[PDB]
Amino acid sequence: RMFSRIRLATPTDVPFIHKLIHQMAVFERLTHLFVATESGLASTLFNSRPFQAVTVFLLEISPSPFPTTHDASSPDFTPFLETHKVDLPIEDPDREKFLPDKLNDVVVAGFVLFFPNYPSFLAKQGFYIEDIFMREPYRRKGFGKLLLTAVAKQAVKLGVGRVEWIVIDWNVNAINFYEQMGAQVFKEWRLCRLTGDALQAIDKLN
Amino acid sequence: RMFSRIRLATPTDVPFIHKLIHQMAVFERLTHLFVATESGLASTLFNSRPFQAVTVFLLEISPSPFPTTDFTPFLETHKVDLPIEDPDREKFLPDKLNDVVVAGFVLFFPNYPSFLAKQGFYIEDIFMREPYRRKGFGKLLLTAVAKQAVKLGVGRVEWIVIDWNVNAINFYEQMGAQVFKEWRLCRLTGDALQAIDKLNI
Ligand SMILES: CC(C)(COP(=O)(O)OP(=O)(O)OC[C@H]1O[C@@H](n2cnc3c(N)ncnc32)[C@H](O)[C@@H]1OP(=O)(O)O)[C@@H](O)C(=O)NCCC(=O)NCCS
Ligand SMILES: CC(C)(COP(=O)(O)OP(=O)(O)OC[C@H]1O[C@@H](n2cnc3c(N)ncnc32)[C@H](O)[C@@H]1OP(=O)(O)O)[C@@H](O)C(=O)NCCC(=O)NCCS
Repeated sequence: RMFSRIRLATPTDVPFIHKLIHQMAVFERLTHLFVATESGLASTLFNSRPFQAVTVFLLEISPSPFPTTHDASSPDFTPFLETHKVDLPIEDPDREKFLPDKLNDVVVAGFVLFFPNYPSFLAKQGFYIEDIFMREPYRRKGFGKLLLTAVAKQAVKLGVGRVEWIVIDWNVNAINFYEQMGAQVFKEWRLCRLTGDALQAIDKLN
Repeated sequence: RMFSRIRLATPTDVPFIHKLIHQMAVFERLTHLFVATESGLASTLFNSRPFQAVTVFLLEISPSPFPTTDFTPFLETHKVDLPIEDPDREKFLPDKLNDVVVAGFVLFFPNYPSFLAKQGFYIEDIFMREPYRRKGFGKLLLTAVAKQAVKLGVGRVEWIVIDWNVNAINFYEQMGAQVFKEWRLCRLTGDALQAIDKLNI
């Protein structure tokens, strides 16, 4: 029997966020683009109230109950706490890198990083999910479903009209998860990008 | 000679923004998804400072110079080859008695290229009305966004395109954008979100 908590990330979680994004870059065959540093994440992730700009939920797992929220401090968000019967003991070789406190038995298992977007045809704010990821030892136990559900629940609270993200078409396992969650994966849309260098080249135009 | 100005939108520009998004929906053959109202735009576009959240630049054209000018409007001038026939002109005048016409727009907001660990921008809409295309104005709109990006330390700008929109793809590539083959868009609709929210966690 296992316990999960979905909570907002704080500055103390930067090492875990950094490592999770790195794992994403490995999976997406894009380590050459991964230049993120802990210092860069610390400088950019926590300069607004949650949900108004870039926001992170972390999913934690423990064999012990978490402290109960009892009385909320937050106007917007209280952690989601759930109990689980999993059919298999978890072998997690990276556990030591994902402990918020090395003296407590709470492990960061996954995350979602998202921010407001704007579906213009609706004239409403939405959310965009930039990252959603469960570390390998914790997959196929319903945890990814909970991370996505947490975003949806916050979206409803805030009157969000749509959530979007992107996927590499060759990421079959992720696509299957998204489809089983009720997402549509479009055939026709393509991503366009101006890199930092491309931006500099335009800025030098007379 | 024609003169252009790229400026921030304000609440009085909502009619023009609404009509521009409608034209985008017609162009994209997605009018069935177009349910934006002027009311909705007014309530959602102007709740934060420019560049902190959803932001709109409008491109205006005039045969006369504009009054002398975080953000100052971008002003440009050149000699257009031949006169412009704009049948919708009367719907795009911020002042019905002055010769300044809204010709296009870009609607964008901060995003977060996580592999860079810094903010970027996403362009939700970039559009020139048909009478004003192929005259360099789209280039000016995208240039304005890129210049503001560099000023603010933005790491990357992204947007999406339909695969068979070869003319837009050509424009984007001419401006130095990469148009990727491998990425696909994923979506949960508002109704889907409501249903998912029935799970009491
Ligand atoms: C996409 C991702 C976030 C999903 O996270 P997850 O924790 O595995 O997701 P869940 O366990 O909630 O759902 C997985 C599936 O289990 C099933 N499932 C749902 N609830 C479940 C539960 N309580 N117990 C068991 N299975 C469950 C469903 O079939 C669900 O959909 P899918 O099989 O089509 O994917 C995760 O796989 C990931 O980070 N992937 C990126 C890396 C990757 O995909 N690598 C390639 C692997 S081959
Ligand atoms: C048209 C649009 C792509 C660009 O705006 P624009 O003002 O027309 O673009 P510019 O005049 O700045 O074009 C700059 C360069 O991009 C390329 N380009 C622009 N529009 C092009 C088109 N329709 N076909 C091919 N190349 C094009 C050219 O190289 C052009 O330079 P040139 O005119 O000296 O050859 C876009 O902003 C728009 O609103 N289009 C409507 C929706 C759409 O996707 N249309 C596609 C066909 S109109």
